[PDB]
Amino acid sequence: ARKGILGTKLGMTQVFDENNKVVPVTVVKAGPNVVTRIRTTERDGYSAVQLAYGEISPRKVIKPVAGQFAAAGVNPRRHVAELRLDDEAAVAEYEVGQELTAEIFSDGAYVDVTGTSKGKGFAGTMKRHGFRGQGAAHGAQAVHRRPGSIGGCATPGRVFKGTRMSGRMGNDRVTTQNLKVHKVDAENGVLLIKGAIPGRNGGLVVVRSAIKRG
Amino acid sequence: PKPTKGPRLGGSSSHQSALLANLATSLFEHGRIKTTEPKARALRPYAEKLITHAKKGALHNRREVMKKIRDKDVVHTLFAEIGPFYADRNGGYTRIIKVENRKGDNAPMAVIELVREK
Amino acid sequence: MIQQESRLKVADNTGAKEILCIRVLGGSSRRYAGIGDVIVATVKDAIPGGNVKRGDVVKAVVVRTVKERRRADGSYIKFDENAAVIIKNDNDPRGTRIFGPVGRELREKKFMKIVSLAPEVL
Amino acid sequence: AVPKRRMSRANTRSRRAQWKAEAPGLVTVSVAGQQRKVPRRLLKAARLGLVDLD
Amino acid sequence: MNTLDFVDQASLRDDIPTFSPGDTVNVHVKVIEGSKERIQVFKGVVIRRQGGGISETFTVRKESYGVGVERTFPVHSPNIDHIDVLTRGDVRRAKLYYLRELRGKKAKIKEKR
RNA sequence: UGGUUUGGCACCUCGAUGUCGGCUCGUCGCAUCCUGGGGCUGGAGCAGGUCCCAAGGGUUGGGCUGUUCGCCCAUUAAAGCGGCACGCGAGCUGGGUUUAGAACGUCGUGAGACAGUUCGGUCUCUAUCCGCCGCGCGCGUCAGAAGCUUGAGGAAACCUGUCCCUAGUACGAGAGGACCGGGACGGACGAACCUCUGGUAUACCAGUUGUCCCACCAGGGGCACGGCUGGAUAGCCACGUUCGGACAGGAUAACCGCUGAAAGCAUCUAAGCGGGAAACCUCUUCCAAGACCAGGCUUCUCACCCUCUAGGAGGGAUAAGGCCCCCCGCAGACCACGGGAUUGAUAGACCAGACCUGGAAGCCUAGUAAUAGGUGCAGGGAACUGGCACUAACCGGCCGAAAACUUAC
Ligand SMILES: [Mg+2]
Ligand SMILES: [Mg+2]
Ligand SMILES: [Mg+2]
Ligand SMILES: [Mg+2]
Ligand SMILES: [Mg+2]
Ligand SMILES: [Mg+2]
Ligand SMILES: [Mg+2]
Ligand SMILES: [Mg+2]
Ligand SMILES: [Mg+2]
Ligand SMILES: [Mg+2]
Ligand SMILES: [Mg+2]
Ligand SMILES: [Mg+2]
Ligand SMILES: [Mg+2]
Ligand SMILES: [Mg+2]
Ligand SMILES: [Mg+2]
Ligand SMILES: [Mg+2]
Ligand SMILES: [Mg+2]
Ligand SMILES: [Mg+2]
Ligand SMILES: [Mg+2]
Ligand SMILES: [Mg+2]
Ligand SMILES: [Mg+2]
Ligand SMILES: [Mg+2]
Ligand SMILES: [Mg+2]
Ligand SMILES: [Mg+2]
Ligand SMILES: [Mg+2]
Ligand SMILES: [Mg+2]
Ligand SMILES: [Mg+2]
Ligand SMILES: [Mg+2]
Ligand SMILES: [Mg+2]
Ligand SMILES: [Mg+2]
Ligand SMILES: [Mg+2]
Ligand SMILES: [Mg+2]
Ligand SMILES: [Mg+2]
Ligand SMILES: [Mg+2]
Ligand SMILES: [Mg+2]
Ligand SMILES: [Mg+2]
Ligand SMILES: [Mg+2]
Ligand SMILES: [Mg+2]
Ligand SMILES: [Mg+2]
Ligand SMILES: [Mg+2]
Ligand SMILES: [Mg+2]
Ligand SMILES: [Mg+2]
Ligand SMILES: [Mg+2]
Ligand SMILES: [Mg+2]
Ligand SMILES: [Mg+2]
Ligand SMILES: [Mg+2]
Ligand SMILES: [Mg+2]
Ligand SMILES: [Mg+2]
Ligand SMILES: [Mg+2]
Ligand SMILES: [Mg+2]
Ligand SMILES: [Mg+2]
Ligand SMILES: [Mg+2]
Ligand SMILES: [Mg+2]
Ligand SMILES: [Mg+2]
Ligand SMILES: [Mg+2]
Repeated sequence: ARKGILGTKLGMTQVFDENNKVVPVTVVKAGPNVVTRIRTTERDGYSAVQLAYGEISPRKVIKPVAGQFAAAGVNPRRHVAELRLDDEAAVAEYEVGQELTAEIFSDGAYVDVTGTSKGKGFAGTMKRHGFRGQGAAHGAQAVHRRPGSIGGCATPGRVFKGTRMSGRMGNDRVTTQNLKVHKVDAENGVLLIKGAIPGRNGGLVVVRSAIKRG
Repeated sequence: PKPTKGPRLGGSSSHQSALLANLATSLFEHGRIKTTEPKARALRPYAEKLITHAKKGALHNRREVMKKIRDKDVVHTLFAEIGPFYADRNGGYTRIIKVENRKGDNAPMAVIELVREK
Repeated sequence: MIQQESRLKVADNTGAKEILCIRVLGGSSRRYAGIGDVIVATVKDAIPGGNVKRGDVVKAVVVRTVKERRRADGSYIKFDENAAVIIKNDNDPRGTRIFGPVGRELREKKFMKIVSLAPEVL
Repeated sequence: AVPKRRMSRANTRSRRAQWKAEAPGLVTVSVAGQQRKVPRRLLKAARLGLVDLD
Repeated sequence: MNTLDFVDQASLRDDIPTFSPGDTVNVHVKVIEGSKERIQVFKGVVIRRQGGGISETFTVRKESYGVGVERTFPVHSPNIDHIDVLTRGDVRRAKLYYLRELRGKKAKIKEKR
């Protein structure tokens, strides 16, 4: 129904289309993964499949997680996530212990990307929210970049909870939809995605089959 | 080397360079020096780079070290004794030891020394 | 890369020398002009004996820009002085001779007479 | 600006309480035949005798 | 090492002649015209070059009817057919930005012999 | 009906309620500008006139007067009407109005005045509370920990234009010129990103003026906005690169209906059954079990004492785990967050590469000279990538676990 696969962001690079075009792409290493658990309606109340990724030494992991993985019947891994399906026929396809690779996708099929944004740190209003400052000369009094008026006078007499103003930004989940896929390399198990995707070098990223149009 | 991520130490790049050179020459002359921790942290790579330049003795290296530290006696003693003594060692030319805090300003110190085990 | 209240050099034989940008067409609050865009402007200085005297209002099209412009292939273009061409309603030139080279985008912008009359194209 | 009213005693004490200091940890080190306590941040200094102890 | 090297190598283009900034060069560029292609020749001088491995780029300049023109090409662009170096130059700096304020005879560059 | 202009009453505030526009920033109503759906026409069609429903989004840039108001210049769909102490000076601007000069004109013989005119004229305050934007410590979820998730419940966004087909067809004397449905290309706004273009680069490179210094030549350094000039690796950004504006379903307002007596007929209705929109509910993204009904699926340990007086409680010693200190980051106000601790590539150095810069010193040669050529893709170098335990993470300290019971099985 809706296929999915984990991976990691690597960097940027160019590729030239057969029609002699130019299109920047991103390199994503969708490494092999394993299935550790399956969620069924009568057991949990929904349908989804659990995945795992990453190579870690056995002594790193903690004992409860090690025991869970041993009961599942696979070696330890670093990260774990799940894909939420919509029916029972689809989940019937997946079984515990199965191995998935990047081949599952085909070129020309639009997908979605999920990840975390950058860390920008505390920032001013004009930068975080794109306010417009005021005159930098002709009689300023050190109000070059501060917003200014904030609300009414005695009616109602508050700040109208939800007003847009200064505060920290970034470091949150962000997703983009219907991104074109250019080429797939089997031996290297890497993806070439047109455009730019969120995240940082050596970060975590999960890609899913397109919903809007796919 | 990596430039200081935050604001400079003394209040100017010129002061940074001058203080760093003074600390380097004092270290070379004495061998053991104790001062504030951040100063030693900043100094360590500079001393390592200077000893690297010293290791492969030659006229060009002589000119460079002179240009940097500006003291004939210190350069002479350096290339007379230190250079050969570090012939067989690759990297790791200095060590920093944390020491007790100050009383006037409550700012930590640290002592740095030249490796002498071998 | 032209905005309001700009000075552009005319590369035509109609008699105009410099025209004063008024604003650019193509949509409400259209801000930036690019190669192959219809613009309305007024002439400031012109040859005394020219067909059109100073102070009239006319329409023109940008043909040369000084700001690097991305080409779909990857090549780039910039010129040493902005140039525009006097045009009328029928999307044809008012003059008869074009001076200096002209860009390539006019071909896919459908201005055929200008490209045909141009001495060189790029 | 300026404050309008004198706050309550309970409010004052409650806000004041949080303002305090925290003690550091200690480690046992043996030098010259007797054991004395020093912070772990000074272990090497104590071992090499570069820190004076009263 | 440019960890992307194992992906860049596949698209890397060989058979590109060596050259240096400040040299007279002419380039053959492919073009599409109403579904029919032709070969267009552009003769000029190079003034800058950014090292970019797969993304390395260079520029060419020519004077035409009293108004200068320049172009930028990706070094590995398939639209490029032949690079034909003509002469060898000699300038102290690797960038020739200062030419933009010179006209006529002043734009001439010494020939390397 | 509205209390929004000009008005009438003096009831709260002269041991103070600081004032018109403009800048920035909202929020609300519909008496609707477009965007949407209908109907009646003195509706051929395009295009017009009028009425009904509908508040999700948008509503430009300039010239003139301080101006409000108002006139004008060029496009788009439009350049909507109003309230919130004629929104907002403990956010800002002082152009006139309302201080002290002087002048013009008038009135007054005079000291002066004249909602008549012209010129310049000090805008104070270190955040106690409410509120708001973010982040922490503590505490319960009924043995104590750890991984993964359901979603009650909330927030974010909701914009359009041009062109080509259908077809010069329907229509119309001609001129002129369609509904509906497809296809291609654009404006604004927002989010992400640094691979191409651009901005930045206080320990990079080269040249160069003056001066002082290292015995002197050579070669170097300090200072003079980095002394001034020509260049940029990384990171952060836009003028740069991608992508977003739904489709579909459910129930509705305006309207159009099918079957039908009261009331032998008729009627969309009083019983019933149907169609019908950027309006409402799911459907898109994000937050979310402090939701006290304190959720769900799993794994780990489920055991050693002492005391008061045996009713429970307190104290000490432990397992699972956690914390402190240490090296770090693109995580960062501090905290927290993420990785690492010799069973090791976390940082530093070394080597190597990419990259930047542009041809080192010494020697030799030619030239009296100032200079050029060979040794030579030369010399120097931070941010990107790989190997190497050479240096630094250590003979280490602190917290941390079932009063129980009742009912059917
Ligand atoms: Mg933004
Ligand atoms: Mg501004
Ligand atoms: Mg001030
Ligand atoms: Mg200021
Ligand atoms: Mg009264
Ligand atoms: Mg009263
Ligand atoms: Mg009163
Ligand atoms: Mg007062
Ligand atoms: Mg007020
Ligand atoms: Mg006021
Ligand atoms: Mg109404
Ligand atoms: Mg209508
Ligand atoms: Mg009507
Ligand atoms: Mg409305
Ligand atoms: Mg809306
Ligand atoms: Mg005026
Ligand atoms: Mg209001
Ligand atoms: Mg007011
Ligand atoms: Mg008002
Ligand atoms: Mg308001
Ligand atoms: Mg204030
Ligand atoms: Mg206040
Ligand atoms: Mg006055
Ligand atoms: Mg006044
Ligand atoms: Mg007076
Ligand atoms: Mg007076
Ligand atoms: Mg008189
Ligand atoms: Mg009188
Ligand atoms: Mg008198
Ligand atoms: Mg007058
Ligand atoms: Mg005055
Ligand atoms: Mg005042
Ligand atoms: Mg004040
Ligand atoms: Mg206060
Ligand atoms: Mg506060
Ligand atoms: Mg919900
Ligand atoms: Mg720049
Ligand atoms: Mg920049
Ligand atoms: Mg000297
Ligand atoms: Mg000498
Ligand atoms: Mg100096
Ligand atoms: Mg200065
Ligand atoms: Mg400096
Ligand atoms: Mg400079
Ligand atoms: Mg360069
Ligand atoms: Mg930037
Ligand atoms: Mg009836
Ligand atoms: Mg009926
Ligand atoms: Mg609970
Ligand atoms: Mg523990
Ligand atoms: Mg931490
Ligand atoms: Mg030299
Ligand atoms: Mg470096
Ligand atoms: Mg790095
Ligand atoms: Mg304890």
